[PDB]
Order: sequence, then structure tokens, then C-alpha cells
Amino acid sequence: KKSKKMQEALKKVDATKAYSVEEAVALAKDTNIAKFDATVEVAYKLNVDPKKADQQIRGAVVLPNGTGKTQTVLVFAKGEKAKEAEAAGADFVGDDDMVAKIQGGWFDFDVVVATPDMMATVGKLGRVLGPKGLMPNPKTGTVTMDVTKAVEEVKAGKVTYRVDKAGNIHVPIGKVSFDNEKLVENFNTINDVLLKAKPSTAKGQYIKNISVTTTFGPGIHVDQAS
Amino acid sequence: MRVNITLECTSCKERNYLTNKNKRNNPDRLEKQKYCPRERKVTLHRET
Amino acid sequence: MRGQKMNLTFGLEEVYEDAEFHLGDFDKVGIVGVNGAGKTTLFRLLLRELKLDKGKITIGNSRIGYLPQEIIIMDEKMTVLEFLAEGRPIKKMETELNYIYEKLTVVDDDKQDRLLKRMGWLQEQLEYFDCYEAESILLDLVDSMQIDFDLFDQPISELSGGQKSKISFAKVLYSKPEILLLDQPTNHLDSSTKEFVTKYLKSYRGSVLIISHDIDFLNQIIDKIMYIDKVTHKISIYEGDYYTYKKKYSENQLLREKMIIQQEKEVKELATFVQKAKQASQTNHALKRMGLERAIRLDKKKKNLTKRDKVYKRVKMDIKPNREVARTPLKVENVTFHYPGHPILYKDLSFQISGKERFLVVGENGVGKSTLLKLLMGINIPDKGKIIFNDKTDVAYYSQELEQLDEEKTILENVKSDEYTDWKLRATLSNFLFYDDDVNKKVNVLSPGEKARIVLCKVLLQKANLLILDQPTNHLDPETQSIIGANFNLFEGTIIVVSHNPSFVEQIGINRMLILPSGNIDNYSPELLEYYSN
RNA sequence: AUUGAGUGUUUGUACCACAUGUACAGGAUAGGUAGGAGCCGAUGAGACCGGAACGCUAGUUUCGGAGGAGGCGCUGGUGGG
Ligand SMILES: Nc1ncnc2c1ncn2[C@@H]1O[C@H](COP(=O)(O)OP(=O)(O)OP(=O)(O)O)[C@@H](O)[C@H]1O
Ligand SMILES: Nc1ncnc2c1ncn2[C@@H]1O[C@H](COP(=O)(O)OP(=O)(O)OP(=O)(O)O)[C@@H](O)[C@H]1O
Ligand SMILES: [Mg+2]
Ligand SMILES: [Mg+2]
Ligand SMILES: [Zn+2]
Repeated sequence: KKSKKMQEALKKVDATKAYSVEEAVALAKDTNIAKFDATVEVAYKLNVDPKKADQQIRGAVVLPNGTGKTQTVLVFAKGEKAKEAEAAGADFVGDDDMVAKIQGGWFDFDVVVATPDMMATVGKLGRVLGPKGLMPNPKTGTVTMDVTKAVEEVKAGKVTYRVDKAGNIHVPIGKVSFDNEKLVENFNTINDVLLKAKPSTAKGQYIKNISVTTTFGPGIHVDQAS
Repeated sequence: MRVNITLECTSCKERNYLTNKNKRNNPDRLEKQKYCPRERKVTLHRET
Repeated sequence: MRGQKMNLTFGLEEVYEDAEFHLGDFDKVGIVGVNGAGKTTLFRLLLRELKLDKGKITIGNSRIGYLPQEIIIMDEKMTVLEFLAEGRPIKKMETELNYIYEKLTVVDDDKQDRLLKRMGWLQEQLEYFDCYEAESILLDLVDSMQIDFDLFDQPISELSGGQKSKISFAKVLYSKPEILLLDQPTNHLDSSTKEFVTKYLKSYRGSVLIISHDIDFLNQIIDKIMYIDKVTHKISIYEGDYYTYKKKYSENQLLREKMIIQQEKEVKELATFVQKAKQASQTNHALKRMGLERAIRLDKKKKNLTKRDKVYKRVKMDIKPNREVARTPLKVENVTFHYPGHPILYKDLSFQISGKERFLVVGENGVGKSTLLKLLMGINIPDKGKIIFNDKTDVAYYSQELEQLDEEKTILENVKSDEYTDWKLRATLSNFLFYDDDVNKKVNVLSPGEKARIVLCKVLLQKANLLILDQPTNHLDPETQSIIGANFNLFEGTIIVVSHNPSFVEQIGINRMLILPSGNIDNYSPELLEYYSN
């Protein structure tokens, strides 16, 4: 069912033990034996079922230490505001008509933003950015008058989150090479934003499970009260 | 079947009037323009 | 789904009186009741279209898929694809979302907060109803009921009754609902199409309430049966199938009848003694004393004596022709017809009816059955050929979709005829269960079943010798169907009938069947099944 | 309640093992989401042969035999994915 490396990694993990965040992250630094700088994932099994409209959860958080990987920012801007995006460090900024170039080109880029009324034009390309997840959603903070802040935050390592219809939310908190202190700080930031994002109509226990996992290692259950 | 009814004010919902109707001759809810003492104005009143 | 102390009274005729019902989740409930019992009204309460005069009706927050008893065609020019697409709110939200973008450009810093929230919800809502459905619907038609794509671009109003029922059923499924409220989902379907619907409803994991007058169809699906009583204005919920409901119900009414019998005997006994004392000599003091004492018991008895519910009256039909049939009522010779822009339905169609004959126009959905009957009456002019009616033949037409009633006028106004006086009209409407001021009701507020009786009454009042009936038993409660079939059997005239109900055709006793689209004038027999198979 | 042991049968619940995912297009059986350029293998790979299960009849999954070292993915087009 598993290779010896995963079997060996399994021996270092207790299936029935809920680890503290301090222990789990440090253990993750030993269960990331994959032959590359694997990412570290956190999965919360919220009790909310997104089938109900008021139960849906979506947004983004500016991770304090970032994920350690650059994000390519595409900015739809009007007037001199476009130069503001370039000054803020936008990877590439497009006019109203550059959507045609994006259509069939300039793919393999990470995020899109509107400033903010450009959405009247971005709607045409929404069917392309939509299913790919690139559609600028105000709930995620990709649409705003403060494009100068939006651009620089993304370069700082803003990571989006979205509960799937099954009732899970996954987010990359950083690379396995990160110091546990920095890694813990990112993990805690994710915890706070989710609690702040708890829907007002939630009932019962909110976080039914937290699991830490590497790109290749096993999941590690952790205590939300720790 | 003659029955007693109340005519509510369609504006403020005050049950302002006691009257009666024959349900056979007036199946639908009786509607009248009656003075509402709350709003101090003539308003449409409907049986509730 | 739960309802408490339900009350609802349209004018003077009441529907529910202190009615109650509790439906557990994941219950395939079969709703049964005579025409007018209030089965459709229950769904309107669930859909919040209606409000109870008194009481509380409780519904779960889950999304509900509703299949109306009547097709909702907002505009005549609506296409089938437009009709189906309206099942999902994708188009509606996009039109709203497109306007939101317009407002964002116009408004700079005033309404942005409100607009941004509205935009976000629409995107999240749109993704929840994944916009990939455009492709799924196209193939949902194929896998559902073999609905051809040529219909997909055709106006919905031009479809046949059976075809429309397929589209409406598919639309409900297209919406991806959580609770299924099906109001006669197989009203016009043929035998083959009914098979698919049954299998899907058997497999459907969720809760599904079915209003149906088809006992066999329900028995295969129903696990709980809800009976809407027309006389007690109440709701009773049984566990089991239609037969179990009939068995439990028949026993309960039997046990109730016996109770009222014994209470009457005791009242008669006291009454008989009270009278004996009443007529005794005034000099018999003790008997007079005992007579008054029993008069007190007699009074208390008569005040606790349960009233037997008046058994709901069944329809009485006496259809007789004014004149006599000929040996050749109808002559059809070399008749060809095609709807402009569509393939020819039949070529050189030629048949000849014999008189006092049961003529069945067999076929499948969308094969030309209703077109042929419309052809005879004169609604459709034949592209080729001739249709000749003998001067001795009077014709009465029962259309499939109930297109012979004025929704704006009342029941009495619809049946008004130059040949019938007022009391004559009322007497027949009472035979069709329209009593007293029930005939002044607008046709627009009647149920499909009650409207079918008015159409039948129009056919009866003609006293024609040829009956062109297009699915007569549709919308009728099972009891009224058997009455319809039995009375037609005794009709002393020619009957051209179309019916997908196997029971109804057996009662009429068909003589010759005309198969479509392959024109085959054949003697009626269980070989009808052979044609259905082939 | 005093009132405690079991067995068996039928049931409610929760983990735990297993297996299931074929709309049309599309390499063809892509169930959802995230990470993902790497992943697996003489701890005996691909291919081959036989048994078994599923099956929408296309194929998918699993066990064993022989053999001994190689394969899969990224890149590529299709698609809402
Ligand atoms: N006004 C019309 N315009 C264009 N096409 C029509 C029109 N009426 C019917 N058609 C087509 O004629 C075909 C058959 O006509 P018809 O209405 O008689 O079906 P049917 O025999 O009554 O089937 P069923 O009653 O079981 O639904 C249908 O495919 C239908 O699409
Ligand atoms: N606005 C109204 N005004 C007067 N009477 C009404 C009104 N609405 C409904 N009724 C009556 O309510 C009664 C029962 O309602 P409902 O239409 O739901 O019966 P039904 O069981 O669904 O009919 P069917 O089974 O034949 O389809 C009808 O007889 C109808 O005449
Ligand atoms: Mg109804
Ligand atoms: Mg027809
Ligand atoms: Zn008032």
C-alpha cells in the first residue's frame, strides 16, 4: 500500500495521537523526505456544509512570513492607476484591451485583480479565469481601490482559501525548509483568520479536525485547543 | 352563513372595525375605505 | 415537513380544517385524494405560494424541486431550450451581475460597499450552481428520456402533451433539487416513458412527494401514503402502499360505521321508552317520573352522538346520442398532413369507421395522435385528401390539453348553451359534483381534474353520436376513471379514442385499433401489446 | 429501583479496514479540494500468462505464476474540471 519510505515515515507518526502545533510542525520537518523543497499544508475539516448559502466560506490572508514562492500579479487598471500598479511591483499590468492577449496568452500566472470597476471589462474573460480560479473575487481581496496595497501584499505571500463543497479547507502555510518558529507563526495566522471567518449561523463544534501534512508525507492530526 | 369579521387597516395593520358579512354572498375578503384612527386618515381596510 | 392546525377556506368551501401531518425525511410519500381534495394546495403551502388562514406549515431549508400539474409557458414563443434553461438560476444571476458591473462604473465611492457584497454573493452563488451545466443539460435530455435535439430548438407550445411532460420532468431534474414535489409526473407519458420515471424515482435517494392517480405507478415507489380527505378536510398518513392505505382506510370507516350504529340503537331505545311514558295516563306517576329521567339521558345521548361523515358522491354519467349512427360515420381518404417545416406525419392516410364502433388511435408520444383528431374536427386543414362526415353524424371533441374552457368565466357560464335552460344545467353539474354555488366559481381557480369534468359535461350535453376523445381519463381520480370507462362502454355511438391508460381501453372494449406512425387499421386484440413492443 | 452474568438473532450509532466513482469531448473509467516536479521499482520494474470481482460492456481493480529492470507524471491537446 505504501513504499518503504512512506512506511518508515509512518513508523514516526502515531495515528491516534493529536499533536501540539509545536510538535506537529517539527515532526513535519522529518516526514518531508520527498526529494525537493516540499510545501507544508494545513487542512481544517470545518463542520459547515457549504450547500447552505450562508455557510459558504471564502477569502484570503496575507501570511506574515509568506509561502516562500513568488506570485505573478496581473492588474487591470484604468488611467494613471496602472502606473501605480507597476510602481507597486506588479509583474505585468494590462490595459482594458489586453484581455485579448490574456486570451490564449500570458498564462502560467498566479492572480488577477481589478481596480475595482475594471470588472465590467474583466467579466468577458471571467469564463476563462472563472473555472481556473483566477477570477477576481472581492471576498478574496483581489478587487479594491487600493491596488497599491493589493500588489505588494501578494508579493508578500498572500494565500487564498476556500471551503470545498465536501466541507474541507486547504491552505499552503510555507515550505518544509522554513524554521519551525516561522512555520508555527504562519499556522497560527491561518487559525485566527478561519475563526474570524466563522459563519454566524454555525452550530456546534466548529473545527472538527485539523491535520498538518507535507506535499508527500502523511497527515498529522493536531489539537485546535493548543 | 352570516359571520362576524374584522376589517384590518392595510397600511398600519390595526384591526379597526367590527362588522359582519354573509360568506355565501361575499366569498372574498370584504374591502372598504375606512378612517384609520391611528393614521387619522381614510385607508383601505380588508377583512383579516 | 410538518403542518399543525392547518386551516384554509377559499370563500365558503373549505380545504383543511385542523389538519395535521408529519413527514419524516427520506420518505417517498404518495399523496392521494379525489379531484379537488387539495393535493395541489398542499404543495402551494410548502412552496409558500399560499398562506394558511390559521395554523403553521413547517418546511425544511433544503431546496425543493417542484413539478407543476400544469405546464407554465410564460410566452408562446419560448423555445424548449429556453424553458429548460430557466430551471437553473444561472441566467437570472448573470443579468443581475451584468447590471452590478454597470453600477460600479457609474458609482465611484457611494454604493461600492453594497455593490461589492452583491457581486461577491452572485459569483459564489454562480459557482455553487456550476456554470458547466450548459453542456450537462444538452446530454441530460439524451440520457433521461431520449428527447431528440430537434425538439431542443422548437417552441415549447408546439410540443405534444406527452413531449411537454418529458420536458417539464427534465427541467425539475435539471435544477438539481433536494426535495422532489411531483404533481402527476406521468400525466401524459406513454408506457415506455413511464418506465424511466419509475426507475429514477425508485433510485432517488432523497425525499420525493408524488401526487398521482396511477395506483400501479405509486405502488412501485411509495413507502408512505398521505390521503387528503375531501369530506373530513383532514390529512392521514399511512405506512405502506396504496392497497395498504385502502385496507386500513376501509377498515377504519367500517369500525366507525359500527360505532354510529350502536349509538343510534341506544338513542332509539331511550326514545322508545320516553314516548311510552309520554303517552301513558297522567295517573301513572312512577312511569311519568321515569319518563322524565330517561328524557334527561336521551338528551345527553343525542348531544354526544357522532355524526357519520357524508360519503363523497361519485360521478353519474348518462351519455346518449340524439340521432343514430350510420354505417359510415367518418370517411378519411388519402389524407396527408405535415406541420410547416416538419416531416410528414402520415401519407395517404385512408380509413373508414363503421358506426357504434370503438376506434382506438394507438401510438407513442409525439407520433401524430392528437394531430389526427384535430384533423377530423377541422382545426387542421389536410394538406392532401378529404375528410367527409355523413350528415347523420354529430361530433363531440375532448381536447387533450383542456383548451375548450374560458378561464375568465365561471363554470355555469362555460356550460351555457342555447339548447339548455338554467335548472337543466345545474342538475347535470351536480351529477358532476358541482353543487350549488360551486358552479359560480371561476374556471381559473379550479384544479385540472375539476376542469376535466366541465369539459366532459360539455361533451355530454352535446348528445353527439360520434365521440372524438383525446386521453379522457387524464387528470381524473381513479374512481372517476372507472365510471368514465363503464359509461362509455354502454354509449350507443361511435367512439374515436386515444388513451395511454391500459385499464380505460379495456373497459371501453375497443374494436379496431389504428397504429401510428405506421398506418395499420387492425382488429383490436392483445396484439396491441405486440405493436407496443415493436 | 431492588437487579447480576451470558449466548444468539435483528437493529441505531462511531470509528477502522477495505473496495466504488465510465455524462459528451478527450490518450480513456479525470469523484471533490489543496499541495505537486518529480514519483515508484532486484524491500523484484515494465511487458507476458492464468484465476477472481465489478461492469455503463469500453474496459477498471485485485491475487498468483514465470521473467529480471524498468516505468509513471510534468512538457503535449481535449474539457467546466
Ligand atoms: N403546432 C405544431 N407546430 C409544429 N409542430 C407540431 C405542432 N403540433 C405538433 N407538432 C408536432 O407533431 C408531432 C406529433 O403531433 P401530436 O400533437 O399529435 O402528438 P401526440 O400524438 O398527441 O403525442 P402525445 O399526445 O402522446 O404527447 C410532435 O412532434 C409535435 O412536435
Ligand atoms: N382561489 C380559489 N378560489 C376558490 N376556490 C378555490 C381556489 N383555489 C382552490 N379552490 C379550490 O380548492 C380546491 C382544492 O384545491 P386543489 O386544486 O389543490 O385540488 P387537487 O386535489 O389538487 O385537484 P386534482 O387532484 O384534480 O388535480 C379546488 O376544488 C378548488 O376548486
Ligand atoms: Mg392537483
Ligand atoms: Mg396528444
Ligand atoms: Zn391604519
